[PDB]
Amino acid sequence: MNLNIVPLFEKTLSASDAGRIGRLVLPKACAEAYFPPISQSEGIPLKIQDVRGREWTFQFRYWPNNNSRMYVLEGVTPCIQSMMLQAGDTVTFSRVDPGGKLIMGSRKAA
DNA sequence: AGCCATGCACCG
DNA sequence: CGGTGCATGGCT
Repeated sequence: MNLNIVPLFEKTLSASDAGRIGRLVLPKACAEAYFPPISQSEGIPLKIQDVRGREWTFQFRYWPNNNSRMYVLEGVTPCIQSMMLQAGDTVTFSRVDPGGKLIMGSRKAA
């Protein structure tokens, strides 16, 4: 089977996602559908490569939130400013199949 | 019902 | 006392 880019989901950056804290909140449904299942709040390192070949390492983890969870990527600040993104800009998460290799890209708000 | 943007306590 | 880890509240 030939390689194919398959889009997974996107996140429109909030002020919190794009600012000094360096944590991006992932939509819960998307994180649970498409990223690796994680059982422990601490999470796992997650490697995601962009079209310019840069491989970014995030920590994919969650926060307990009432009896539920919020999922986040920690360590996103180098990625966000290397791409000149701000609040309102969009990050796209995709996969290369077969393989399931995670990739990403972004676009500026209209 | 409960996501998710952001507030905020407290631990080191 | 700055950041981590979670709480709180706007919103649908």
